[PDB]
Amino acid sequence: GVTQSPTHLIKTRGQQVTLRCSPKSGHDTVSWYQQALGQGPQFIFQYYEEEERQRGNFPDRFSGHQFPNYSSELNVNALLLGDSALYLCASSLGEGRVDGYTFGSGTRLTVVEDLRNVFPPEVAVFEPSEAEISHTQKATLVCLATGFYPDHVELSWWVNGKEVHSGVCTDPQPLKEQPALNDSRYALSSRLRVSATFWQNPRNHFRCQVQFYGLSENDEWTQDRAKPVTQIVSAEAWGRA
Amino acid sequence: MIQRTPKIQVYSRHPAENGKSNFLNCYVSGFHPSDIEVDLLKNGERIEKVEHSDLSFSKDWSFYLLYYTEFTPTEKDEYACRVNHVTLSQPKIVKWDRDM
Amino acid sequence: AKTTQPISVDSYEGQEVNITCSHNNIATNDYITWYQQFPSQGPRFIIQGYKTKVTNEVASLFIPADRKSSTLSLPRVSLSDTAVYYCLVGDMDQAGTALIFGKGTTLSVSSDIQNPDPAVYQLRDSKKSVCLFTDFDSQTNVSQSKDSDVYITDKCVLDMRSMDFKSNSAVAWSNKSDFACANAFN
Amino acid sequence: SHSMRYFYTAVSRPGRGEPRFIAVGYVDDTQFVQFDSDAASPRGEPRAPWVEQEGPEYWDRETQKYKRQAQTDRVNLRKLRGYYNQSEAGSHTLQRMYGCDLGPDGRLLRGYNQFAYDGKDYIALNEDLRSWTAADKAAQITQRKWEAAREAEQRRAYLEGTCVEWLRRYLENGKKTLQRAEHPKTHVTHHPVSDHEATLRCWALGFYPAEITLTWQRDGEDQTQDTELVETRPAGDGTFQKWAAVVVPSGEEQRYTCHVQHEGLPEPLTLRW
Amino acid sequence: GADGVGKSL
Ligand SMILES: [Mg+2]
Ligand SMILES: [Mg+2]
Repeated sequence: GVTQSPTHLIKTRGQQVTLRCSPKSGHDTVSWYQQALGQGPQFIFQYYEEEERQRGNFPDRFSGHQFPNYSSELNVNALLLGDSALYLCASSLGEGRVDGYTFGSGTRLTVVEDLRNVFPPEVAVFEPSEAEISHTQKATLVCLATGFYPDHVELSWWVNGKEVHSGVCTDPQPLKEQPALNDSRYALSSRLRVSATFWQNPRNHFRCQVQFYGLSENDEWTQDRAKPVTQIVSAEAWGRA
Repeated sequence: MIQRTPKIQVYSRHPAENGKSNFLNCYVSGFHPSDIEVDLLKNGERIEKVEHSDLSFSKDWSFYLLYYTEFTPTEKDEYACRVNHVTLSQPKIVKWDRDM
Repeated sequence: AKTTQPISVDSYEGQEVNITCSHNNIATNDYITWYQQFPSQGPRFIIQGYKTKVTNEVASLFIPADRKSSTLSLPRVSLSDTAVYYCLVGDMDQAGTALIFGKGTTLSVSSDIQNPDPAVYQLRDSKKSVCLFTDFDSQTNVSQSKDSDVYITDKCVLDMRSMDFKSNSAVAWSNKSDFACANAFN
Repeated sequence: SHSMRYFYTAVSRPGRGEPRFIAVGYVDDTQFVQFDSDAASPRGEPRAPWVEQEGPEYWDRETQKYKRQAQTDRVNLRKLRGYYNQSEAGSHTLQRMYGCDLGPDGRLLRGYNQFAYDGKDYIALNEDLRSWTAADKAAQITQRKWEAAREAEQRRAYLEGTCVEWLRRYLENGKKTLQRAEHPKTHVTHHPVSDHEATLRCWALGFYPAEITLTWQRDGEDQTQDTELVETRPAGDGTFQKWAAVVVPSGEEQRYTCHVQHEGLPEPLTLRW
Repeated sequence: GADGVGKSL
């Protein structure tokens, strides 16, 4: 398919950025889109044979490049907070429709006012209610990832070292801890439900795992709290007889 | 040090109508440092008794000031704003255009 | 041309879902195409057509004779069809206009819970207090917290596949020492 | 939302002795107070009717604060000269901005207190109102001094307490003007530019508060790339003005709509020529 | 109402 790089990225206001896309094998045309929260993808431009062939409603600070091997760059300078978006690349054949249009999964770019706006998640797991177990013979574990910014998290459950999906449900969107703040930190919850017997076996190991995409090695951290780098944060529990 | 050149807008409080009292504004913003000289001109001549707002500044720390005087516009009178600042080799003069 | 479509469509598992799209200004060199966007993914092709009904393994596409509208039909939806659906009118001419998206239609899919047994449970930290509202019916609406100190999530459905069992739940929590689960979701 | 914000400017003056200190305070886009150290008998001075009613104790206490502040900025400008190994021959500028935002619920949303030296960030109180961010190694000296003096706790007490209570008092005593948005008066003008082109200019006048959005659309598509916007500017009577202009082919004017978003408007506005 | 006076820089 289409390869887009990086999957996530944080920049501060005024910085510049280069996003990259390789088209699907057999495709030689690349179209870039900007998709802000709650909106549809907005067309930026389309490249074929190393040249910009058409452009949407975007200023020149948005520039592009296509190499001989058909891979492409989206370069944006003088970033604004409102440039935060999912940036999508779609590839196709010869500026036509006959081989389809295939989209990558996008680069999530968040532009923040200051590096100190970035916070990692705290992760805690809460063990199942004895009242639930008695009444239903099922046992729900709950995971909470809280205090993070921006919304650059992927949460997964792992049972005895293997990822599980059955019995799992994660909030489709996070809560704003302070809804009136434009840069509020976020909270996200997830649940894993298993049979009471499975929870009651102390051999079973349960982990809620949160991948956070934060600051890079190159970002200069001055604050006393830990640098909020890209990191994996987890909380866990063994079963209880 | 850090220096920022002044942006200048000249305009009237109300849409101009010839022969009707109005206020002539010269809004200077985005400059640094704060020392600045602003004159309003009528037919190339400095208007007297021009007042100005109190010094304030924006998020980016650059200053802004409003200079203003009452005037009754006419068909032939030409009005302008003359600004001097360390960032300006020569004074910048911006003519009043009632369509702007 | 250009497309307009509903903001949202609600549904239950197992029903047929139809999403209609309006495009009055479609031209002879325009085709119709639909894409779905799942959470954390790029848009994905579903189906395309010109004037005749189209059926594939994912959907059917209905196009009336004047081509001024079209209807995407999803045959027996499941939870995993929850996505945003985009109807696009595309230029058929090579090197013509790129694919332009309108606003999409958000499709929700609920499960008809058998033997609902709504209850609120208190859970304890493995190493802190969380309340769990679970097993309620899908018509239940979970109100957001009126207090700044209490956090209440929206509802989410989980599927315990090996048990043929589905259940809705929502979570509430607070750092306050007066916080009671009994009335958290009231 | 609502906010109270204070803006301090201190400027040294080689040879003219004491630096000039000027302070202005705002609620939202409305100035209410001024202090200028170069004035005949320096005093806090009202700039809005809803503090002119405040009695002499209020104004005496404000004046006493400004006078002490101006004395401290003289010391501050001298220390900064030492920190940056700068001469006495040049003029330098110390700025401070601080204040509080109230949420839509009337509760404290965010406090701030930050400083700049010669136009660049120097030190800022972080949003936790407990720790500092220094912009350079000179400001790191100030940070260590302020951590030792627990300066942040002093500022937090004002920002969380007094600042919010003053803002509430002002919002109530001036509710007729501070809590009543004045909608923009709008119209479109037309100026030929060539045989086949004409400028359409969308005007918004007399609105309060200053926040506004003006857009031109052709066929429902924003013409952002070819629209000239001026900065929002003060009318001089407490209201604001802005316009947006687009160059248009003679004959296609009916294809353009101007769209106005402002909080004094029940619905967004659409205008044409 | 203004803030009081704190520590010198
Ligand atoms: Mg902030
Ligand atoms: Mg099943």
